Amino acid sequence: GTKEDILERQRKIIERAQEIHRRQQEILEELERIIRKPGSSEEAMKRMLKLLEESLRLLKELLELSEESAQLLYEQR
Amino acid sequence: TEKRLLEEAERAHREQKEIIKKAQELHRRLEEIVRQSGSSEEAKKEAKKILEEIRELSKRSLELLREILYLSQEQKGSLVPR
Repeated sequence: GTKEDILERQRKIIERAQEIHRRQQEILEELERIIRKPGSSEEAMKRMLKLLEESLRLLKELLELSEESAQLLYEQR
Repeated sequence: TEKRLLEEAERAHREQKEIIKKAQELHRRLEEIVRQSGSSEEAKKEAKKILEEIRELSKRSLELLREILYLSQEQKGSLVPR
């Protein structure tokens, strides 16, 4: 049914968004671990800079996911 | 029933959007720190604080996400615990 398709669409977005949260937090902790880890270097900073980009891109996707489902909510309001 | 259930879900998404914005700005600051003065131990202290703030933000948006699940998908269920 079309109602089931909606439910699956909702799950797809929400479940994905939850996985994005996980990925963001994993990177977030990695950033902390690098800082707290002794014997830091220029390459360590490069690692963090790349990680920061990745987590930002995840936040971008996350926002888009929220926007997609937000529009769904409107249409199904 | 009450369409407000999905209007409240909309609000949560709008709150998440603000949370995400803030998180991205905090990551931008972290980039400034690491790129410029990442070798500074005091700068590391600043970065650590920011990272902790981001963690809070990710929890807030995650909790809202679990609320979305209830309000959107299974509003006739009992997904209060999240």
